[PDB]
Amino acid sequence: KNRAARVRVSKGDKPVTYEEAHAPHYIAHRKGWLSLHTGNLDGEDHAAERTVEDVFLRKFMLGTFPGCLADQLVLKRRANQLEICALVLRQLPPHKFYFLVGYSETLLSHFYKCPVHLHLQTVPSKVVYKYI
Amino acid sequence: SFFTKLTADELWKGALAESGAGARKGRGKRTKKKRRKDLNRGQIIGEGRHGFLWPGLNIPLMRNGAVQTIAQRSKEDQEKVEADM
Amino acid sequence: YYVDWKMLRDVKRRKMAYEYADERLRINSLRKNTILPKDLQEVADEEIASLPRDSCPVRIRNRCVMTSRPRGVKRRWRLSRIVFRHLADHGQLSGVQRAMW
Amino acid sequence: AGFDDDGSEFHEHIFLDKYLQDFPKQGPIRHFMELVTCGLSKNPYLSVKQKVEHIEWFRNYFNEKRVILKESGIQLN
Amino acid sequence: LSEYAVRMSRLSARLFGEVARPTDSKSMKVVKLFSEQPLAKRKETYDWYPNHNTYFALMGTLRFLGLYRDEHQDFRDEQLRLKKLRGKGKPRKGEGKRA
Amino acid sequence: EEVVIPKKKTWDKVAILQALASTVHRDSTAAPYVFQDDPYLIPTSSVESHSFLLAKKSGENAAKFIINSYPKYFQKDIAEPHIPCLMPEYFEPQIEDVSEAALQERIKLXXXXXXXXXXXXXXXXXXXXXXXXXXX
Amino acid sequence: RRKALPPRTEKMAVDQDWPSVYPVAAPFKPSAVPLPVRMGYPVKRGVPMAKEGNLELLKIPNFLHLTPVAIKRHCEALKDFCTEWPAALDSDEKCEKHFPIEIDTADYVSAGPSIRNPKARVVTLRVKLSSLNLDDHAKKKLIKLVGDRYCKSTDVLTIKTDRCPLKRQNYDYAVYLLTVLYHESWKTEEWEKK
Amino acid sequence: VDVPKDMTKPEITISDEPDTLYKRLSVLVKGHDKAVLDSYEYFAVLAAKELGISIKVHEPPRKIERFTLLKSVHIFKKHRVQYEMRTLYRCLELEHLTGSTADVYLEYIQRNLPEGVAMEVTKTKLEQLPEHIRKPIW
RNA sequence: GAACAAUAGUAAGCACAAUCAUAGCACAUAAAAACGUUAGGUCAAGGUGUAGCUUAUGGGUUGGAAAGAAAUGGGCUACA
Ligand SMILES: [Mg+2]
Ligand SMILES: [Mg+2]
Ligand SMILES: [Mg+2]
Ligand SMILES: [Mg+2]
Ligand SMILES: [Mg+2]
Ligand SMILES: [Mg+2]
Ligand SMILES: [Mg+2]
Ligand SMILES: [Mg+2]
Ligand SMILES: [Mg+2]
Ligand SMILES: [Mg+2]
Ligand SMILES: [Mg+2]
Ligand SMILES: [Mg+2]
Ligand SMILES: [Mg+2]
Ligand SMILES: [Mg+2]
Ligand SMILES: [Mg+2]
Repeated sequence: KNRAARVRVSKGDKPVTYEEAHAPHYIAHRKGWLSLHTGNLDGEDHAAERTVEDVFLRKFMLGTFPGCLADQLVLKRRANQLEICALVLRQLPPHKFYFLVGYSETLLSHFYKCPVHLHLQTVPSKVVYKYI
Repeated sequence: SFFTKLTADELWKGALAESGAGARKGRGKRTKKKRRKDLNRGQIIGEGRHGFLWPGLNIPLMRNGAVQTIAQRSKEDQEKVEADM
Repeated sequence: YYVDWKMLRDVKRRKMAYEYADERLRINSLRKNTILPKDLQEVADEEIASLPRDSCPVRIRNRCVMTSRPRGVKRRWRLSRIVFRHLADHGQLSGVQRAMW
Repeated sequence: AGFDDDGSEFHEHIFLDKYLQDFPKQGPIRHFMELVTCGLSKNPYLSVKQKVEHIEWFRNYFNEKRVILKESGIQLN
Repeated sequence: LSEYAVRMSRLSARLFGEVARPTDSKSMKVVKLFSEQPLAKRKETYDWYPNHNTYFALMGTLRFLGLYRDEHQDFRDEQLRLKKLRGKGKPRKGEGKRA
Repeated sequence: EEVVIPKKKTWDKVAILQALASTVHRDSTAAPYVFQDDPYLIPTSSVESHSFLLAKKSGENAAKFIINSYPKYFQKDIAEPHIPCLMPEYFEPQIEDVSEAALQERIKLXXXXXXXXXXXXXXXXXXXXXXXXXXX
Repeated sequence: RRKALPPRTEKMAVDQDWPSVYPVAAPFKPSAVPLPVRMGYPVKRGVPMAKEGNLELLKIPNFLHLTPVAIKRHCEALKDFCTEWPAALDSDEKCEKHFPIEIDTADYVSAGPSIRNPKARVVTLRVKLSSLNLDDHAKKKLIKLVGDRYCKSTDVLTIKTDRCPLKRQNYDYAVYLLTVLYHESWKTEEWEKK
Repeated sequence: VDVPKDMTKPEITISDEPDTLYKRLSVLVKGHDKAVLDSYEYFAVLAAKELGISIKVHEPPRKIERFTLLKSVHIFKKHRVQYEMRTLYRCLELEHLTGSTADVYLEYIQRNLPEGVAMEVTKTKLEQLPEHIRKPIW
């Protein structure tokens, strides 16, 4: 049985988001990719250079926003500047949210030698698509 | 070695082995205990090992009407905080 | 730290190959030609043999960036066939999808 | 944008015959160095200074190993 | 092949900057060596592995400062604390074998 | 005679961007661009807006403090144009033994400024009117 | 103390200008878009998920900053920078007579910190031999001198330069190659008599 | 009601150096999905018609890159997983442009280029003749 | 826990189906195939609970890892 990127069905009470509710064979059919760049095109290069940065960004943001992250990041790469879209639960005060976003928008830019934009959408709770 | 780390949910799922194959029919129940501890229960975000006080997380943003800079706790004060933790 | 001691040694091998890239490139010219007499080519063979072992690019092994797997690694993404699947199925890689035709 | 290659031109890259004056004109040294120059001229990955350093490396190697060229039977300087 | 044709071919190589005098394929290897960048100098080769030491040190320093929170490291620390509390810790260097 | 060749127009790198910006004026119901657009982060009062700006600046300067304290973690450059503003800064003098080189390094980087002059005068080193003006 | 602020939808004017709200590329913030958009695969009894908390909407690029009104407003201000194309070169028949030389240059853009594209060094130069002043002997010598770079049917000579690291140096080398070929096509040497 | 006044102040100057002429500008836009490419094509056509360029647009054939990997971890070769990468191309053909018009069009195109697509630019620069070929005799 | 000329069966949901891809349909192919069985394979992609090493079961250099008495599985070349 296929088990990659597949959340198993419990007795009928587990809340699952839209991204988790779809198997990997539904990519580009019902759900889109979590990241967009040019390294995965036909006549383009520098794919692993962007891939390692994507993985580092995923882990760094997961550690930076502990427990308040709703879904996975959306990493857009558009003309030397990278945008990070995140869905965050409204657990932290806005004073602490702004401190973290200001710290990140400078640390990531100085670490990757490229401008970084960070956008957060505050949700009251995790949005459930399928049974809960 | 940073990329070799995983999520705490996956770590606990593999450590407790709740979905083990031997526990399905009933071969388990020998060590009849399964406790999962949340590491982020009393973890304040701003606090760290070095005891740095950041104006946005640990200490308030404004004191005495003036802006606060980055501070560091004294060695004994940090030890007292660690003893409380 | 690094993923493994094998990857740590491979990093040193790559650094040494980059350090000695110019010397080996200059020496191999004296060996791969036929115009020059073989008398100097034989001495150039000893000169290139006296170089450190890890200086040659042949010792460089293309492993995975994530898990340092010696085999099953695509050159385009520098990742193993298992980490690549684990990321593609999660959808963190653009343009990658299950082949259906 | 941002890369000027020290303000060099096509003649500083393609034409490197001016660096082969300190070599025997009618010997096999010229036969080897013309091949080296032809290889270097078609190399967009290196600057003019690195090619000059390669030519200097060959010059000093040949001028250091003088006994072998005289023993080979061909008169070289 | 004629004497005029070989002279024309020789002049064409001289004008284009190619090899003028006749050379063997075994000798064109040294031409190609300087025509193409060596593998050990290519960026895709010499910049294959990112600085895992830098990544790990930066993440650990941020965790100690109180900006990043490493759940894997916290789990390792909790497990080591529990193991030491149980009584099976890491022996001191030099006393494991003899003592 | 029949050929017509017009002249070219030279503009600055940001001239066309300013021309495009002039097309769009300030919005009415939109929050200021610096603040996050999410309602949970949109300021409600002037004191809240000021506190949010101060918290953002404290995060930026907190990150810059770590960058300056650990320069070896940012020495790797990835961008081809090699933007210098993202590079880590150094607050240490290049030369310590030579007084003439220590004074010029310590004038631009307060407390150590007096110590540099005290060390320079310890060895009876003659100071010209240029280094002394900058020290003062 | 939790605070929940209503979004901009209740304050959006019916005739408010949209480029003012969306001037540049945005991550499609749901609070600034009054349009109720549902994206996602529907459920058997449910409906596609709304714009609030929908990751699919944030995944796709948004062209809200490139609506036709904004395109017209932006392009109107760009008329001051552009120049007028001369009407004397409407047809390529006169263009070939006036500027016979064609210069093909390749330019690439890629998302990332790097700008250097190795494919950018290649420069192509196309010249029609019917627009030059070669004589019969010079043309016959030049055809054999260039070899396969001249198309017999199209009567076009192509010079593809990639040796120089820079595009300007490649262009200078190509024009030098054209000049030297034209000059050498006229010189009759001793070995040409046999 | 509160509209700012005197909002325009550009720096535009005309130099005596003759402007560069281009015969054909080819823009090859490669992407993963067709909806983004269609929207970008509509945007480019709308932008070009305002400036009066008479752009020609056609769709080059797609390219599909498929590869195969093992389905399991340790030992299962009879079962495989095949991954596919699609690349769709759009061709924007511009003709009768000048150096400044091409520059401003490329600026307005690249400043709003999406994140998931790339663009290749090919310029056919117009030139009459160099100085040493007009009418020389050696 | 079922009798359609119907005798206790309703049923969210997961499966199947449908849909999607092989650039027009249909077909076909591909893909998918739930809960579970085989204590099935993988501590050696990677992290790991428990039990064990710390002047060693850790970390570095050099040289070797043969050979076929014999049995067998799968492919290529043929026996025209
Ligand atoms: Mg390990
Ligand atoms: Mg190897
Ligand atoms: Mg049911
Ligand atoms: Mg179909
Ligand atoms: Mg079918
Ligand atoms: Mg199958
Ligand atoms: Mg099915
Ligand atoms: Mg077993
Ligand atoms: Mg078995
Ligand atoms: Mg282990
Ligand atoms: Mg074992
Ligand atoms: Mg060994
Ligand atoms: Mg056998
Ligand atoms: Mg057979
Ligand atoms: Mg045969």
